[PDB]
Amino acid sequence: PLIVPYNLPLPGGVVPRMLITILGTVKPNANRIALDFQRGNDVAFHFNPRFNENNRRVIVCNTKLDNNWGREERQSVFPFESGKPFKIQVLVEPDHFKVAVNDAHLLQYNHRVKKLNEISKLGISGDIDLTSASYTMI
Ligand SMILES: OC[C@H]1O[C@@H](S[C@@H]2O[C@H](CO)[C@@H](O)[C@H](O)[C@H]2O)[C@H](O)[C@@H](n2cc(-c3ccccc3)nn2)[C@H]1O
Ligand SMILES: [Cl-]
Repeated sequence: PLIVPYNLPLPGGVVPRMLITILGTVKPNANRIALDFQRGNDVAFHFNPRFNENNRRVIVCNTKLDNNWGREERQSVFPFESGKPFKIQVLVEPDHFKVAVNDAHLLQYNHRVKKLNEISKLGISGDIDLTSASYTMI
C-alpha cells in the first residue's frame, strides 16, 4: 500500500513513449480523485474525476500556470466506480497525454506545457486506496 497524497518523481521529466501505470481501489463513498503532472508549482496536466458535481459524475482536465487554472476540458465518459479496483494508464505521446482506464481508451489532453523534460513529478491524491504507481518506456 502507498500513502495518499503520493508523489512519484519523474526523473528528467516526461518524454514520448513513457507509460505511467497507477493501480488502486476507489473508496466506497468517494468524492474526488486527482492526478497532477507538475512542473514546479505549475500543473501541466490535472486529471480530476468528480463523483458528485451537482449529482453528476464528470472528469475535469486542466493546467495551472502561475497559480491560475485555465480552460477546463470535460467529456462525458466516467469509468470509475465507488468501491472498485481500477487501472489508469497515461501514455505520453508527441502532441498529447493519452489516458486509458481499465484497458479502455478514455481521453487525450494536448500539451499546453511544452517543456516536457521539466514535468518532473506526479502527484496522486483523493479518495482512493493506492496500490502502486510506476513508469516504463514502451
Ligand atoms: O479547473 C480545475 C480546477 O477546478 C476547481 S473548481 C472550478 O472553479 C471555477 C472557479 O470558481 C469554476 O469556474 C469551475 O466551474 C470549477 O470547475 C477545483 O477546485 C480545482 N481543484 C481540485 C483539487 C483536488 C484536490 C484533491 C483531490 C482532488 C482534487 N484541487 N484543486 C481544479 O479541479
Ligand atoms: Cl474536485
